[PDB]
Amino acid sequence: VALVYGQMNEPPGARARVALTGLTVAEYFRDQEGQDVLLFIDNIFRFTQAGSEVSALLGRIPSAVGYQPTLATDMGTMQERITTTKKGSITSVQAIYVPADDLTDPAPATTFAHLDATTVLSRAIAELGIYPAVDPLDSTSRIMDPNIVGSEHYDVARGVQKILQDYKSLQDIIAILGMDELSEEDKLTVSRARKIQRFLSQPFQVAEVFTGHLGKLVPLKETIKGFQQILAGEFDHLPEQAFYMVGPIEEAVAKADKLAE
Amino acid sequence: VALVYGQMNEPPGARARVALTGLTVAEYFRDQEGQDVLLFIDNIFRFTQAGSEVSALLGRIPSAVGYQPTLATDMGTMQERITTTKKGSITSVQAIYVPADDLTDPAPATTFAHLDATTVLSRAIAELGIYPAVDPLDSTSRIMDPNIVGSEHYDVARGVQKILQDYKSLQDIIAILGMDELSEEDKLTVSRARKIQRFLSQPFQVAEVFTGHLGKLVPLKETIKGFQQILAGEFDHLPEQAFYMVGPIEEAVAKADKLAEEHS
Amino acid sequence: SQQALVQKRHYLFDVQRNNIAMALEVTYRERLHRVYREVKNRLDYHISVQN
Amino acid sequence: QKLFVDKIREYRTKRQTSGGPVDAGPEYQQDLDRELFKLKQMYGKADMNTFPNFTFEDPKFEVVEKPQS
Amino acid sequence: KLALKTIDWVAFGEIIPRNQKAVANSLKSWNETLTSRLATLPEKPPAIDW
Amino acid sequence: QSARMTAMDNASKNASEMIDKLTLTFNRTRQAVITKELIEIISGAAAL
Amino acid sequence: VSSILEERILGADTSVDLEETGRVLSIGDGIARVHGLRNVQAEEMVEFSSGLKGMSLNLEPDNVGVVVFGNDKLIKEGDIVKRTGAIVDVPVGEELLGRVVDALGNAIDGKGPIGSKARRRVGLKAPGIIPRISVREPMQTGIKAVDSLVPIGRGQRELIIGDRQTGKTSIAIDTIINQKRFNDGTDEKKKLYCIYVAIGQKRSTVAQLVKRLTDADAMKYTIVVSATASDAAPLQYLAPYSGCSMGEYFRDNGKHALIIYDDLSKQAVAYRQMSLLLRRPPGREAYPGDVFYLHSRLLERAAKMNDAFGGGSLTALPVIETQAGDVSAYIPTNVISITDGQIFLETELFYKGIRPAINVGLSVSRVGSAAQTRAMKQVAGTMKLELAQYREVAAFAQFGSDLDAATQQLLSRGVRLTELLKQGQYSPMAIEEQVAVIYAGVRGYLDKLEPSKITKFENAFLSHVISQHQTLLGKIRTDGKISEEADAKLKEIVTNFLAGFEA
Ligand SMILES: Nc1ncnc2c1ncn2[C@@H]1O[C@H](COP(=O)(O)OP(=O)(O)O)[C@@H](O)[C@H]1O
Ligand SMILES: [Mg+2]
Repeated sequence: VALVYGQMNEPPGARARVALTGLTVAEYFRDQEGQDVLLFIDNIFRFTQAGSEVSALLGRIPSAVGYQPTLATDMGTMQERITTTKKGSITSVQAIYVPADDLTDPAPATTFAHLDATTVLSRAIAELGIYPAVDPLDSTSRIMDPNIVGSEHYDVARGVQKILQDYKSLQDIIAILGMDELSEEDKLTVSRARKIQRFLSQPFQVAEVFTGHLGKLVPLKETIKGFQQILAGEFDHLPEQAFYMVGPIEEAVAKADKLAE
Repeated sequence: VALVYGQMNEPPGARARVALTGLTVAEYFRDQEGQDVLLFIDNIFRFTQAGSEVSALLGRIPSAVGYQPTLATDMGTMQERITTTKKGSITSVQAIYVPADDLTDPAPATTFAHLDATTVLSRAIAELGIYPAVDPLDSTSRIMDPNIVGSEHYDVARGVQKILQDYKSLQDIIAILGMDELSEEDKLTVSRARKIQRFLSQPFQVAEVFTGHLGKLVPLKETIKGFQQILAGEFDHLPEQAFYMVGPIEEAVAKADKLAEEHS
Repeated sequence: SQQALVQKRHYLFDVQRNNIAMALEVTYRERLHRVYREVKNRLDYHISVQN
Repeated sequence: QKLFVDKIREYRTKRQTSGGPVDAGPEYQQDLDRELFKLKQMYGKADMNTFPNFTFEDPKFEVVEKPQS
Repeated sequence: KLALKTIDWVAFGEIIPRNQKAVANSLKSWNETLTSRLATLPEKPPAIDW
Repeated sequence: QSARMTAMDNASKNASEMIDKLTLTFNRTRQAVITKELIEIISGAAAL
Repeated sequence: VSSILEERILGADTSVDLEETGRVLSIGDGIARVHGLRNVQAEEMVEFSSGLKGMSLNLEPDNVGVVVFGNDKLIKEGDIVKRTGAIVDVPVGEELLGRVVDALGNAIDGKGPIGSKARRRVGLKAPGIIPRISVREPMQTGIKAVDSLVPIGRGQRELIIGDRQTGKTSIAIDTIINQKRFNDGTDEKKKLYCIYVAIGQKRSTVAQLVKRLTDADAMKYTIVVSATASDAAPLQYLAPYSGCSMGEYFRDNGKHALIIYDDLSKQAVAYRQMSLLLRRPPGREAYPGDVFYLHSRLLERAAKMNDAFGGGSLTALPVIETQAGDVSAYIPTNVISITDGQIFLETELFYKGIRPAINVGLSVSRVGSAAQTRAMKQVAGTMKLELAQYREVAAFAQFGSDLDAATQQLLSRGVRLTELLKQGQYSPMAIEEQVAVIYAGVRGYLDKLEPSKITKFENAFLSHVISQHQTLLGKIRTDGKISEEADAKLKEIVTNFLAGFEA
């Protein structure tokens, strides 16, 4: 790993162009090294903050919300330099700040326009308690198509998204009267969707100090089988806390046995 | 009492220098006479607004909402001269207009920063009919401290504010659904809250033309005793109409008895 | 059991005894702290007047 | 060494003018009296010599009694 | 100059009549407050230097 | 069922009234946000 | 008299020397366009002939914008402006302790001059990734809520964000008043030198603040630095950099120091005044561009130093107010983005009844369990997870959605821990009593006990444990972890006290 690090307390010429330094190093590891290389840019919103600060001072008219007029063009240059080419393969994970959970800020919107597979990390599901408070109902994928990944994976993913999106309007039905009048099947799908949403949480190995749990690794086929087994109706009787901080479905079985007896 | 008047007919340079005039009069009466002066400055937003008008003419770059960049420090110097010192005492009551009921406007915000006792004389509580419509939640004082005002006054005050905050959450629920969704605990909180919120209102001496009542001067211990009885819940049978424009709590008991007798 | 309660009858009176002893010792220590406070006040007043 | 030695000389001339604070005027003593008056406020009406100790109080805890145990 | 004998305060509850239970509560809470008032005070300040 | 129909009629009416009031304050807040952002952009381009 | 004479006539050198100057153009509103200084360096302390400093910014080919340190009546058009010759600097020592110091170095409190020794440049560069090491020490505040949900690290920055009049300065002074028991103790690692930079406040609030700290005997950690409202906008601008430079002196000597930046939004608005008077283009809410760079320098001057660089730490905690709780404003988004720890007060819990009014799930400490003691880590993680469960179940079951035994268990334990986290003003407690009382709250023994009775439970429980359990608390705080014999002993003492509480 090659580290390029510009601190957060440097003048904006040193906090915008340091992302470009990471791009240059990872381009050399992709251009003429001939190697599969991956680049982790955390956190490209200091780039846009730095551009807005110099554009305040350079003598350019402020654009929309207060950023530079050259936002989309400058970030288009520094996000189209970072893509895989025919010479080498480079994959770029980008930690991208949004200000106070405002996705309609133009710099996160144009950043959405540059990606391939985003992942929203909301806060509200951590007010719930799921960590990281990941929104997949706002997440995207170019990779998710029935020929690319499969039909089984695609259908269980769209089933999870369908039952979590229905749980929102159904929960707003709950919020006035309660769990009394929904239906048999309506209360059943509310509890099933809540059980899935608790099953989305997963203990990270690097975060064994925030929750204390050791943290596990889950392969892809196990995730497909676990969510297909929750949608298939196998686990309608286990409580919601049995699925909370688990890895595979066997860990949920073991935690249910620990809570019960 | 000395009087200085720079009223609203004046050009902005004049109104930007009236608080300075009355303040250096009262600052003479503090320093070189040693008296315990009162300083009644109405309405310090006119000072700040005259500053903004002049500064729009002075060619300075406009700051936030439409004011001057020197809103913090011009008002800073003018408010730091209004202070109680070793040489004498100033008790300065000052009325501070808010533009279009915005407390997030820069001049009321910095004036919240420069004060020792705020009182948010709101309007919505006058839509409800309570005069003065003092929002008491957003009104605080620096002196409320159990090592100063005593434990009894502090417990009664924080209980009153607790009951009114619970009433604000419950009036959200009431405004949607209605009062037939609350439990016994919630309804006793709502009833005690409406009783307290009517009992905060009193008739003043100067506003006897608008209302009908004479001027009620309520002592301190009767305020503590009345709100302590209403908070402890000894008045779960009087109507809330009996606590409106009352004063002392014996006047509330007498108004309820006279209401029952005129219904008799 | 009433025999057992008969045996324990030297606890209440001990609580009154050490209550009175602690109250009197606290009162004498308050005498000490108080005269320290006023002579402190005299000397600090003279020092502030000189300053 | 031009000016400051002249200032030294005037420090001598103000220093030689002892027997009270120099050329004071009445408002000097008035400011003394107001500062001394606030200093009278910060302790009360005590004396500058022969300090008092306290007023002898008496802790009186009432005797607990019982009819019968 | 204190002579203290601490008891476990269970037999203090087992020992009282119904007639003086409220006064025993008052004496117990007052003794708790007075022990805390003892505990808040250190023994003496140093002598005033001259 | 009669009193529940009455209570839900009155709650729908109160909710519709509060939707109307909150739509009015949403619109005035929207206009204030547009005017604020506009004054910031115009102040920047003028102080340039 | 004679000593005053000789110090006056020997101290001033009157050593005249040829010196760069320049006459003054427009002296507008604390800004002065100065023509002539063709060798002035950017952001330099320069000196107006009436005896008053200014700071040279905005070097342009026409003229230099010097912004004055104080009053504006004392400057005309056409007077000299002498270069001092160095960047603006703060006199720092350990004899500066316990003395209110006006923002440059000038101790305006009436207790003589400052006995400084170590002058320090105020605009210094913060340490890099190698001189820093991570948070290790548990920076305790005495607040139960802070030390049990958002604990601070000696080595860390953590906001106190809220709206006006919520208890943020009171949380900062609880944090100050806690650390007396670590100063007067034995370990140098525990001892505290703190710097309270009061930006843009009023002088009587700083005066009553010094009254509370002197009455609480705080004046050996504390260094109060007041840049009040009547002070000029560069004194309010430059004051937290001065407190940071004093904290950097203590840190680079190897003493654990902290800085409370009270009302940091006043620095932001004073720098807005400065930029709009020096005619820089305005950005958002008329704040210029580099306000984030301003607070980013100011707040990344603090993390734990390496073991080969003394081992001294700095704890930056800046206090910031929003308006109407709008976290999305420019200065709160910038200052949340630079910091990592942040304590959120919403205010509706202040009027609802919990004190200090941390409304909570918005507040987070990224260093987490690493900045706790071992006992508080062993006790208070399940408390945070339970409060998360309680908040979400009360939020959807506001009306009684479904009440099984589990939901009433969640609401019972949640309400009881909510009344655990209440705490009076200016009463900080040590870590061992916090471990004892959150042990009495989380590990059973309080779940069915009438939630109005929690406060008297607190008072009588602390009286019990301070009455005959001082050596056991010494075992808890000195052994680190709460041992298993101490665990079952706390179980027995809380059971005995549950009997004495239903006695
Ligand atoms: N733990 C507490 N118990 C009781 N009151 C508190 C507590 N913490 C804060 N307060 C209240 O907060 C107020 C002070 O708020 P402050 O910290 O000055 O906010 P700001 O600095 O924004 O004005 C005081 O009136 C005090 O009563
Ligand atoms: Mg404050």
